[PDB]
Amino acid sequence: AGADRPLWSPGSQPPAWLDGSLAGDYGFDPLHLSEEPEMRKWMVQAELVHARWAMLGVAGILFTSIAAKNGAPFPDWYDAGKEAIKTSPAPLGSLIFTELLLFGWVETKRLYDLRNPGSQGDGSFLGITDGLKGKENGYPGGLFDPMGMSKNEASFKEAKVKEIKNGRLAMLAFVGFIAQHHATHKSPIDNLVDHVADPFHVTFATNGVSVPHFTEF
Amino acid sequence: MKDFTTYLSTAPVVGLGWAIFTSGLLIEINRFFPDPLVFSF
Amino acid sequence: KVKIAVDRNPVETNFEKWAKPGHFSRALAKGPNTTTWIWNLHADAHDFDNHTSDLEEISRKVFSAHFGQLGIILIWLSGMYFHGARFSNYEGWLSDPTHIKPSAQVVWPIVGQEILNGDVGGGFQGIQITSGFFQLWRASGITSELQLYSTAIGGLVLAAACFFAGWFHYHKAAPKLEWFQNVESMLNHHLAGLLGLGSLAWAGHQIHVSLPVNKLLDAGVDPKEIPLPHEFLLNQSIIADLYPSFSKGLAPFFTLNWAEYSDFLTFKGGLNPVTGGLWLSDTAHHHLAIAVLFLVAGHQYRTNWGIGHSIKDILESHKGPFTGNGHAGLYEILTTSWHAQLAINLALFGSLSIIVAHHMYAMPPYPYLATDYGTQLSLFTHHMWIGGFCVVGAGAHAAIFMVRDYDPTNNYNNLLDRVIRHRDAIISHLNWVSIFLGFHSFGLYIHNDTMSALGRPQDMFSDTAIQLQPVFAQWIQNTHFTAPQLTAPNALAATSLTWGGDVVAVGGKVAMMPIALGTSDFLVHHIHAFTIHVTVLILLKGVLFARSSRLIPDKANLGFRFPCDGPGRGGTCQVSAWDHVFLGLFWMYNSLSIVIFHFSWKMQSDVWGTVTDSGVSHITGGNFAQSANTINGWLRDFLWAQSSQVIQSYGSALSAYGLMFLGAHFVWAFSLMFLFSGRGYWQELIESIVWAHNKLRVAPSIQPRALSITQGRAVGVAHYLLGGIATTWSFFLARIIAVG
Amino acid sequence: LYVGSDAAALKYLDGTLPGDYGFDPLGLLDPTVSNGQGAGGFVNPRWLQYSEVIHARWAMLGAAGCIAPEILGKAGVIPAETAVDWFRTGVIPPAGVYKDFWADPFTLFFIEVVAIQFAELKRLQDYKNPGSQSRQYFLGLEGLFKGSDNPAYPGGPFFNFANFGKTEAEMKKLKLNEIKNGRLAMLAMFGYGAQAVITGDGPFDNLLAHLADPTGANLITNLGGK
Amino acid sequence: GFIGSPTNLIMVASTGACLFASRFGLAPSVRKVAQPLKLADREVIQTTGDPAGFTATDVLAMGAAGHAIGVGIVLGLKGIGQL
Ligand code: CLA
Ligand code: CLA
Ligand code: CLA
Ligand SMILES: CC1=C(/C=C/C(C)=C\C=C/C(C)=C/C=C/C=C(C)/C=C/C=C(C)/C=C/C2=C(C)CCCC2(C)C)C(C)(C)CCC1
Ligand SMILES: CC1=C(C/C=C(\C)CCC[C@H](C)CCC[C@H](C)CCCC(C)C)C(=O)c2ccccc2C1=O
Repeated sequence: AGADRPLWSPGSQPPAWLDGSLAGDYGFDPLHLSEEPEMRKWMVQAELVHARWAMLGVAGILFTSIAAKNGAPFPDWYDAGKEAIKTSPAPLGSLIFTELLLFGWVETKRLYDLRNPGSQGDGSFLGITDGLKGKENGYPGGLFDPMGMSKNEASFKEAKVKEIKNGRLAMLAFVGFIAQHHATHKSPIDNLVDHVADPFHVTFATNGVSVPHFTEF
Repeated sequence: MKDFTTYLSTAPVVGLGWAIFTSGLLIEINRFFPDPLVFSF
Repeated sequence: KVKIAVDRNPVETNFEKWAKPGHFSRALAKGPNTTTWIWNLHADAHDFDNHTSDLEEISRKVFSAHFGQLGIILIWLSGMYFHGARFSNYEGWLSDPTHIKPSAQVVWPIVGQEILNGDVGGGFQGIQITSGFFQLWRASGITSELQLYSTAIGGLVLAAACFFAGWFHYHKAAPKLEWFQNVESMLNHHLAGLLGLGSLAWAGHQIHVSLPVNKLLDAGVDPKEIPLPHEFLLNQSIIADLYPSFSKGLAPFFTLNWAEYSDFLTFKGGLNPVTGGLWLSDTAHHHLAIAVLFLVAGHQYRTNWGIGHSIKDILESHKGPFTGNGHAGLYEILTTSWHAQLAINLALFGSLSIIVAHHMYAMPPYPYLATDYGTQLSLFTHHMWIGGFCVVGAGAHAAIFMVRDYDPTNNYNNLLDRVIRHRDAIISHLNWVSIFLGFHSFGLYIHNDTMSALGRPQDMFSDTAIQLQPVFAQWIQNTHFTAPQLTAPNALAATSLTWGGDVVAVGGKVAMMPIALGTSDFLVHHIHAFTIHVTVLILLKGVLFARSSRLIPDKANLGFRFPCDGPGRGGTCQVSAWDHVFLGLFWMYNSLSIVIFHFSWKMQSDVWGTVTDSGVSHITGGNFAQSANTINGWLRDFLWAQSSQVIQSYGSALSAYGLMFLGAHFVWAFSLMFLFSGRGYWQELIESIVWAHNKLRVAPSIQPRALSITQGRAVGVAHYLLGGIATTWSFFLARIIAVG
Repeated sequence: LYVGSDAAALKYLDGTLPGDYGFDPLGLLDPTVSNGQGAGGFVNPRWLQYSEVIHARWAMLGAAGCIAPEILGKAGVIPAETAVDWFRTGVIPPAGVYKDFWADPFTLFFIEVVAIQFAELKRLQDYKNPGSQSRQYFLGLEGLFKGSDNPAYPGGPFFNFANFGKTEAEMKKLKLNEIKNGRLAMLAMFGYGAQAVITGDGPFDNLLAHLADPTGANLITNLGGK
Repeated sequence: GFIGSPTNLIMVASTGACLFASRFGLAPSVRKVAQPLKLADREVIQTTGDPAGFTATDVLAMGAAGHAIGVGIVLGLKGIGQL
């Protein structure tokens, strides 16, 4: 959990502020961010929420695309909003602002729990004292952890490491989704079947994008 | 970080930030409200 | 002896010194207490001679600053190429350069400024550019926007490389003082590699890429159907069809039969009738000969292999009987003083910029450049002003060297000591020459104006009454018109059309034609010589009297940049060399303004215009032979007859020129309050404002102070120069775009 | 023998380097050049020797890969369609691209750049920190990346699994022969590029042309001279 | 260029004359200094078997000078209609 740990590059000197206590701490920091403890806490919370939303979005995109390839009438992950509010009972404007109103409470409670740890769990929200208290910096627990397998410290550390690794993987998965949908204009599952159908030919070099073709010779 | 932040906390940098903020606000207001002259709600 | 001397990591890349603004000097290291500190922060930023007394650190800072300026220049060039790639009609301009105006700047429709996107032609809207970048890209063989995009990306990459190079060569691997002092190696590498190798590379590009593309463009074929430059590079059949000597395949070069290369390395001096520009084969042979000459010259100085010349030995050997120690201590001066080298570089760079402007209006070295009158006028004026600024900065930094880096121990009886020893005679003779020139030129103008207002046209110094014709200039023009006839028989025609010949026109507009010289031309040339003489007198008096004078014997101890020495001895205001440069800046501005006015009027009256079947109808009808002889003629037939386009530009795409004209008039007028007045008045006014803010308890912790007298003079001269420059820029561009 | 050893260059170099013929006219092995602490500049003797031996090995591999296809295709060892010139394989599509390949050339480029980026980045990290690649777990082959004091000669269970040169004399002879063959192949690849630009054919074709007609096919006749 | 051509003959003669001049006094070289006459200097570069002051930069400099003199003579004679 530190010192002689695997790093982003073997032989590179780890940063002083990256001692390895945080989950997924590979000492990766070319720009020397998160040097201050408050900046480190803000970056950890931002990485955790970006990770959770990225994993949720990538899982939803993969499920919808897999169902669409199986035969279910599901649209592509790109431009799904068009048919979505074409068929939604809730039109645009009302839906996004309703989402913002529903999200504002959770986001400001997260922000003021990050600024003041344990301040939310004081009975202010519907008389909840033991719950709504952040166990860690970016790891609230409580009612967000109904089943208690995070009670064990080693199990909690392993779960944190697994969560941050799958989160970074889902971040790169979403970036890949954007890139090869802009390149191929097809579903990610369609790209996967095209790659596993003719791996020797179908790749990132034969889409007509990414690598430019000028002389064609 | 904190040395770079104090460099960004210097007067020309925050003046530049105010300049871009005010200029962008006025430009977007003029773009989405094309050429107004009299306050008429 | 000559070797690389580099220290490893002398300065650590930390942001701890970015937080502290004043860190380079101990005076500003204590922190700010008044507002005059802040200006002192932005004034001594590049004064590296005052921050440290060590020459090695100063040289490292100079190297890093030069790398930064090259990075900035490459960023600007890459941005220019990117704007030509995307927001331009270069492809449309290539189809018909004589009907579509060059445009490369497009505005955003926000508050009605979209009217500035004029109808330049080719289905495009934008600002008519006068930089001549379109003609430069046509001379470089650039056809599609993809090549401009690639050039922009390469420029950005090289700018980042140079910026990292500056960071590396300052912070990581800083060269030592012995590395910078190898002037022989620097001169050899610059003559052979910086100038000669670049000349050979550009010559090879002109031979292998620019010449076939330009030949096919002059043939009239579609630019889209023009083969790519790599097709000319690899496959030899197209280059053999366009030039049979390429079928030999480097045989005449290595068999010394270079005459076989005469088809694509020509000597047809003059203008290309197809496009009104210089022949690209002539430019190719020119750059090849320049490269050969510079590679020859780059093996002159001895560095590490015994053979060569020693600069110190050459300087010490050239001593005459009338000069004492001839060029004795100059080698030690120029190897230790950065400011002497700065003065030399600025003087030669400015003079070469003036040469570039003159020889570029004379010979347009670009296809469809002379037809674009606005491009030629803007380029001439721009190079003129940059040359003037460089040659006045030469005097400024020479005075700085005189104050700071001059050592009397190394200068006992050398040439600098004798120049200081007869500086009073120099200044007196220059003053007499300047006064005589100003009399016999400006008094001649006043004489013409008076005898015109007195109804005596026969008493005037005009082309009809008193013929003071420029017989020397006319004789030189006649001799250079006969230069291909007898003295340079290998040239097909004259080296330029200014000496004489016929009229070359492109698209119905005259590209070049012979220029007649009369009494008005002699008058304005002598006026220019007078103004240059006065500016030289001012700057030389600043340089030579920078250390001491009869009025002030200890001016060297007061520094280069001090406001005054009090009102003593009658008053010593503006006695410093800095104030002398500040005074000479206005004279340089006046001189170059008169020069560009003469250029614009002369080329509008006797060069530019349209070509019909009856003849060449000029823009102003050739009034320069009858109106340029009086000040009222410049007032009416040049300033009032023109500038009507600027004031009537409202409601059109040229209205930004009128707005810029008004703003330039505003800045020029606003400069006068700093040029006049002083400091105590504004200091007491600031004291009253301090009382006002103290009543409301909003007095700042940093005490507001009036600008320094030197600072006030600098602000005044800067705003004055900016106002005048932008006034002439707006008037020239609007007049030459509307009627040109 | 010292092959053209410039004087006043032996003042800073003794015989420790494998070749070390004393040829340094401009002067780059001087310890006075780039003296100090930290990273410094690129002109230092350690990086100079490292880049020299790496250029030597790469040029030797390139010369082998330029000779072997043409030579084996002149005979029946390599079939004629795969016996293309070294610059017509696809390294320069203007020169020629072999379309009949198992993958697209850009796909092969991406696989190559990933593999060689892993290799050269591990090499660089071991150059900056000696023995560092043997500590962090890579695949279980960390003991194969032990390295040595000299970054140019890491050795170990994989790089030198024949453990040649048990004595110091055999090490010196092997290093000298390696640097000699590498310099020879550097000059070779120089000539190969020059002939490919001028003649537009394989180096063995140029060799056969010089063998058949010495004066009728040489450098003088290549550029049109007699 | 061509073997046996007059230009080849006189430029080979010029290069050989420059080399012979550098070998024995005459033309200034690495070991020859001073403006009016030629004086002995340091060996600077080891000659690698060549007697006296004749190093690699000497033959490079004087071969360049010989080629330059030869091409100048060739083009001057071609300009006047001679060989
Ligand atoms: C033939 C070799 C050569 C070349 C081409 C140059 C070129 C240059 N030198 Mg340099 N110089 C050389 C040898 C050379 N130098 C030697 C041997 C010394 C030591 C005696 C110096 C000492 C020296 C000083 C002290 C200064 C220069 C400066 C400059 C720049 C002048 C500005 C200009 O014209 O912009 C031309 C710009 C371009 C053509 C744009 C491209 C520039 C590229 C990136 C440069 C490539 C050439 C480079 C020298 C190759 C070696 C570097 C390599 C390790 C990457 C220019 C880039 C000035 C400077 O700092 O500028 C930054 C300066 O003040 N030179
Ligand atoms: C800097 C300027 C420049 C450049 C780049 C070129 C370049 C070229 N010209 Mg031009 N030329 C020039 C100036 C120039 N010339 C001048 C001043 C004249 C005088 C009038 C001419 C006259 C001329 C004629 C008349 C002809 C050319 C031709 C050529 C081509 C033949 C090249 C050749 O054989 O040269 C010698 C080149 C070499 C010996 C190659 C250099 C050595 C290589 C780079 C070594 C590479 C080794 C490397 C380590 C291995 C590869 C690495 C890889 C494995 C990664 C080439 C494209 C000919 C052409 O287009 O037909 C093809 C042609 O007909 N030119
Ligand atoms: C148009 C306005 C004007 C005029 C006439 C002058 C005149 C002069 N200035 Mg200048 N100067 C001016 C504006 C002007 N200045 C401005 C605005 C600045 C600020 C930047 C300066 C800055 C400046 C500096 C820094 C220097 C001068 C110098 C000079 C002298 C040069 C003498 C010469 O060549 O001409 C000769 C004079 C004339 C042609 C005057 C024209 C009037 C007529 C033609 C003369 C005869 C009039 C009449 C017939 C006689 C009447 C007799 C009786 C009824 C009174 C001269 C006294 C220099 C100097 O001291 O001498 C070299 C010098 O160093 N001035
Ligand atoms: C006796 C002897 C010998 C021999 C030797 C020899 C024979 C040598 C030679 C050598 C040589 C024979 C050399 C040469 C060189 C050359 C050069 C180096 C030249 C040139 C170069 C260049 C680069 C060029 C350029 C140019 C051009 C292109 C244009 C302009 C002009 C000129 C010309 C400048 C032996 C060893 C056997 C033995 C011992 C002794
Ligand atoms: C006016 C004047 C002053 C007073 C001028 C001062 C104190 C300088 C004032 C500079 C101001 C503060 C610059 C910034 C102006 C604006 C507040 C910034 C732009 C605001 C918009 C963006 C809104 C001198 O001190 C002086 C000294 C010597 C000779 C002549 C003069 C002189 O003429």
